[PDB]
Amino acid sequence: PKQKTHRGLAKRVKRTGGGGLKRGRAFTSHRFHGKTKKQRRQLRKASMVAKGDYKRIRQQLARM
Amino acid sequence: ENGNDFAALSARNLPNVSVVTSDNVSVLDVVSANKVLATQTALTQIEEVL
Amino acid sequence: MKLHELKPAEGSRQVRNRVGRGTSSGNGKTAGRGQKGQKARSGGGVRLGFEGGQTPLFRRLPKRGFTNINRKDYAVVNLDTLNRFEDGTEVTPVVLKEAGIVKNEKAGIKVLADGELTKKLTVKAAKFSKSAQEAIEAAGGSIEVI
RNA sequence: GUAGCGGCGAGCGAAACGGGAAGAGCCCAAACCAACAAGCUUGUUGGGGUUGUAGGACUCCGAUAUGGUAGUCUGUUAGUAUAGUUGAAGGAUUUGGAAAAUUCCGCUAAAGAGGGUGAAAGCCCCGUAGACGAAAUGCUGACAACACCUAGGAGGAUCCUGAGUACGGCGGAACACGAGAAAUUCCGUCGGAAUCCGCGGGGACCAUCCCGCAAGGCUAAAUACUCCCUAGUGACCGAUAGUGAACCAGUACCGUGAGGGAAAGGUGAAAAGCACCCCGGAAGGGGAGUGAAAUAGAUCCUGAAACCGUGUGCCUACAACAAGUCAAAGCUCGUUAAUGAGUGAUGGCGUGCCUUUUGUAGAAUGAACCGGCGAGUUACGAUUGCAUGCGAGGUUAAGUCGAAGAGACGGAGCCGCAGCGAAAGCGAGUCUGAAUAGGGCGAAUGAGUAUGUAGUCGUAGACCCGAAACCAUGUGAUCUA
RNA sequence: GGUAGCGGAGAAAUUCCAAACGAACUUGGAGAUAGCUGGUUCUCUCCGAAAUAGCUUUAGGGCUAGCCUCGGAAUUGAGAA
RNA sequence: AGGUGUAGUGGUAGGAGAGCGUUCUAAGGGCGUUGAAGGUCGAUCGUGAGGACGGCUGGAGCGCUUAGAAGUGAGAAUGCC
RNA sequence: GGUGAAAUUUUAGUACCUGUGAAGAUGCAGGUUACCCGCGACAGGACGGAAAGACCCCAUGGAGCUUUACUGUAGUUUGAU
Ligand SMILES: [K+]
Ligand SMILES: [K+]
Ligand SMILES: [K+]
Ligand SMILES: [K+]
Ligand SMILES: [K+]
Ligand SMILES: [K+]
Ligand SMILES: [K+]
Ligand SMILES: [K+]
Ligand SMILES: [K+]
Ligand SMILES: [K+]
Ligand SMILES: [K+]
Ligand SMILES: [K+]
Ligand SMILES: [K+]
Ligand SMILES: [K+]
Ligand SMILES: [K+]
Ligand SMILES: [K+]
Ligand SMILES: [K+]
Ligand SMILES: [K+]
Ligand SMILES: [K+]
Ligand SMILES: [K+]
Ligand SMILES: [K+]
Ligand SMILES: [K+]
Ligand SMILES: [K+]
Ligand SMILES: [K+]
Ligand SMILES: [K+]
Ligand SMILES: [K+]
Ligand SMILES: [K+]
Ligand SMILES: [K+]
Ligand SMILES: [K+]
Ligand SMILES: [Mg+2]
Ligand SMILES: [Mg+2]
Ligand SMILES: [Mg+2]
Ligand SMILES: [Mg+2]
Ligand SMILES: [Mg+2]
Ligand SMILES: [Mg+2]
Ligand SMILES: [Mg+2]
Ligand SMILES: [Mg+2]
Ligand SMILES: [Mg+2]
Ligand SMILES: [Mg+2]
Ligand SMILES: [Mg+2]
Ligand SMILES: [Mg+2]
Ligand SMILES: [Mg+2]
Ligand SMILES: [Mg+2]
Ligand SMILES: [Mg+2]
Ligand SMILES: [Mg+2]
Ligand SMILES: [Mg+2]
Ligand SMILES: [Mg+2]
Ligand SMILES: [Mg+2]
Ligand SMILES: [Mg+2]
Ligand SMILES: [Mg+2]
Ligand SMILES: [Mg+2]
Ligand SMILES: [Mg+2]
Ligand SMILES: [Mg+2]
Ligand SMILES: [Mg+2]
Ligand SMILES: [Mg+2]
Ligand SMILES: [Mg+2]
Ligand SMILES: [Mg+2]
Ligand SMILES: [Mg+2]
Ligand SMILES: [Mg+2]
Ligand SMILES: [Mg+2]
Ligand SMILES: [Mg+2]
Ligand SMILES: [Mg+2]
Ligand SMILES: [Mg+2]
Ligand SMILES: [Mg+2]
Ligand SMILES: [Mg+2]
Ligand SMILES: [Mg+2]
Ligand SMILES: [Mg+2]
Ligand SMILES: [Mg+2]
Ligand SMILES: [Mg+2]
Ligand SMILES: [Mg+2]
Ligand SMILES: [Mg+2]
Ligand SMILES: [Mg+2]
Repeated sequence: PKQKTHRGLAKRVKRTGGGGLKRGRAFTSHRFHGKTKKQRRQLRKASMVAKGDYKRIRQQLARM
Repeated sequence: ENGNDFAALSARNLPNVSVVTSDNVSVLDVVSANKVLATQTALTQIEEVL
Repeated sequence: MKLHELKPAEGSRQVRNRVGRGTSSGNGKTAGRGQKGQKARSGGGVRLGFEGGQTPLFRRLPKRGFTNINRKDYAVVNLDTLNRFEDGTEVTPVVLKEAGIVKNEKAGIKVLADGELTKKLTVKAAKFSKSAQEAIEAAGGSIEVI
């Protein structure tokens, strides 16, 4: 059978032009009183999946 | 060439002969043979196939 | 070639490695699995992305966005690809399909100004980037939205 | 593995379009008409009628044609299945028990597939290619017969077009869709329409537009499967394999029963299976015979190892020895002739193998011994290396023809050639932002794709063996309560 | 002769229900699952660890990193003493 | 093709590389009643897996080369027979 | 005299002391004792045999049992229809 895409991951990451993965940021849902404006501003920005994590999840997104 | 029934019939029983028609010729057919004996019309048909 | 003298191209074919066939092969006994644990077991191992119970990376991250039902994606053609046609050519989605340049036009052909156009053409496409329109007409051609 | 579903977890997972295989369409209910029967309708029969660019009834005219069939033990005919017939061509020589082996010259081939025959046969046999054959019974196809269906056009005043139905509330279920914003389908329960100026759907809902016309039924082909039958095929097995079962196997045997379930093939070319004699009660031997061979004698081809024994070249009765190894006299032998072989007084050194462990000679584990069997595989996908073809391109899938082949056709589709953004969208840029700013991701700064092969992974039992248990049909109160 | 396993029967012991009954037997789901123990078969050559950190219903399991190996790219040579 | 020079060549888990042997397939080239495979013995060859050559046994089949495919290698599983 | 098993078993040419060692050795070290082979007896050792410890701990094992654990549910009951 075909390999299945991990649907939860596919809702959270995007394949970029270089083949990397763009991701959202944790700590961006609530309890914003617990975080400085600097933290909130810089968690507003997207990031990429780290090398160690990418090797762990890459097979789960082969045909995303 | 296609339709040459009697040439095919007379050739096939010889243990050293393999018979094909110009439109059914495979790589294994050719490589097996030491020699290829082709009629003129068979060669023309092959050149139309390829 | 000869059936008694076949030879593959170098490096085209390799010998399979068989584990558990003696110690001197280097994969005897434990067959490369090491000693005990879950990964030594037949069918052993955790599912992809499992971090042994640490909250997995994907659970840590938010879901984002939505997919537009009416989303339209256009087949991109750049000017350097239009240099392949002679001056005065009528470049059409049909012409591009026959040329094999665009096999799938998707929602339509869109022309983009990546390279430099050098031939005069009358280009027909679903959409034109503003720069592509200028380049085509600067070359003395003309564009038409279909 | 997209859209989606999902303690938005694990996982589950479409459909339409596009390309193919195969294709076929039809009958009712109602209006209305006629007949009959009954209590102006109210049933039976026959006619009539069948739908959405609305159809039909009805009223006008006009043709009784022309076409079709998923009808029948209706015959006739052909083919075909179920027995068969025919079917080419070799003799010597050497070896041997035997020739097909060998050598020598020949020959036949629409037959050099295969099997058998005293070893390995195109020409000895059965066959094979080819030609040919059916009293009888099926099966199939035609042809004929017969049966059954098949009317055009114009009119709308009126009538018909499936009700306890559609649909709704409530509770469940099915839809990839877990009640969700949940359309569509269905089941139970209750309520409950319209009807052509009508009704349903286009994923809550409304309007508009578009597409259809439910609550009646039938329908070949393309699809699934093979207990059996016929002819074959295999880089499938070759008796611990292959079916459990090559053999009198679902047998023997076990069990109250359901049920569980074996072992076990081979003399030889031919029995020519040892007349007769001798020892012995016989068994069994020894001769004599048979045979190419009987140390092929039926427990019969080959006949390994463990194990048991007989003979004896060397050693051994003051020695504490994982038992070998290195050094070594003496003795006995003579080879794949090698600075040889066997044995070995005596001397040095020396705590097995495996597993598992920080560490095992271990007083941890495992193996009585010998033999056989016994564990990373395959399919579909992902990905990387290597390889080949082509290259800003690469490539077909199903399918059709074809040897269960290659190949040809097939461009639907898939990957790549453009990215950025949640998205509208813009595009070598784009997003963020008021920003010509900065920054993110991209381009600049190009290589891909098909296939093979190997490494690894994923879904599958997924390297092999092992639970206690769980669930669902059955069988048991001949023991025992 | 009757009662049968989600059960029966029990002067009650978790007692009996065909020589092991806290839940019979048989067949099937079924190759249940087993982060556990055991086993995993030819050879030589090159190189060669770890027994650590972080997180973990985690502690004899796992994951990323560290340490090994193979291949590759490239620089004002970035390593070691 | 080889030669010289320097250096290097313990190893569990494990990575890489290169080979030995088994059965089958294809092609080629061969061996077999003047004795195939198998068995057994020997003082034989190669760096290893392993390979020959003789005698005896045996009585029909089987090597070799190149390539292909594998139910391809056992001493341990309180393994099964 | 006849008949004739079994558990066990890595191979065994199977001493003692003190020591050593995975910390309790017939087998290692040092020393001591001991001619070769049995028979009848005894059990101190072979951490002797038998049973993959039952105690103990562990496994995000199992089963039976309990309840004001959680979530359900047969039954019972109340209303609407
Ligand atoms: K995210
Ligand atoms: K938060
Ligand atoms: K490994
Ligand atoms: K898919
Ligand atoms: K979960
Ligand atoms: K009609
Ligand atoms: K023959
Ligand atoms: K007939
Ligand atoms: K619904
Ligand atoms: K619709
Ligand atoms: K419609
Ligand atoms: K014999
Ligand atoms: K002896
Ligand atoms: K010695
Ligand atoms: K023990
Ligand atoms: K930018
Ligand atoms: K900007
Ligand atoms: K390539
Ligand atoms: K590949
Ligand atoms: K498996
Ligand atoms: K696997
Ligand atoms: K009774
Ligand atoms: K009792
Ligand atoms: K690495
Ligand atoms: K021999
Ligand atoms: K064993
Ligand atoms: K020990
Ligand atoms: K004792
Ligand atoms: K129990
Ligand atoms: Mg928010
Ligand atoms: Mg803070
Ligand atoms: Mg292979
Ligand atoms: Mg190793
Ligand atoms: Mg081993
Ligand atoms: Mg192990
Ligand atoms: Mg461990
Ligand atoms: Mg491990
Ligand atoms: Mg004849
Ligand atoms: Mg002859
Ligand atoms: Mg559902
Ligand atoms: Mg509806
Ligand atoms: Mg309802
Ligand atoms: Mg319409
Ligand atoms: Mg059908
Ligand atoms: Mg059998
Ligand atoms: Mg045998
Ligand atoms: Mg059997
Ligand atoms: Mg003999
Ligand atoms: Mg015999
Ligand atoms: Mg003395
Ligand atoms: Mg002496
Ligand atoms: Mg310990
Ligand atoms: Mg031991
Ligand atoms: Mg001991
Ligand atoms: Mg033991
Ligand atoms: Mg009963
Ligand atoms: Mg009874
Ligand atoms: Mg009690
Ligand atoms: Mg009992
Ligand atoms: Mg199952
Ligand atoms: Mg080293
Ligand atoms: Mg937790
Ligand atoms: Mg060294
Ligand atoms: Mg053989
Ligand atoms: Mg095997
Ligand atoms: Mg054994
Ligand atoms: Mg000590
Ligand atoms: Mg001691
Ligand atoms: Mg010793
Ligand atoms: Mg010592
Ligand atoms: Mg004991
Ligand atoms: Mg235990």
